[PDB]
Amino acid sequence: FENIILRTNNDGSFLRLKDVADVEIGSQQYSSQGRLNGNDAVPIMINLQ
Amino acid sequence: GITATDVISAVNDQNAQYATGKIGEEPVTQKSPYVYSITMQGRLQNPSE
Repeated sequence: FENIILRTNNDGSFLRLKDVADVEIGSQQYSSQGRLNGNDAVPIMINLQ
Repeated sequence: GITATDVISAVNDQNAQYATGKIGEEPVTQKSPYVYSITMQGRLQNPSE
């Protein structure tokens, strides 16, 4: 997903999505930070069926 | 000189869906004091529209 080619140049070169974006793998914490006793912690909630 | 297909594509394009986002909801690159959001109603309500 970073070596996708966008522009094909008349000089043979290739512009790619890496040169125009960053492809981070999901997660994206600091959209919803977690805590536990003050320390940072990612929580999992086991929901009963 | 307007064909019936032009009527279909004009209605299909000018009566679009919606659009909504937020400005600064994801991890901060700068210390923003508060976050707002933006909307966009691309839908025609009245028949006069």
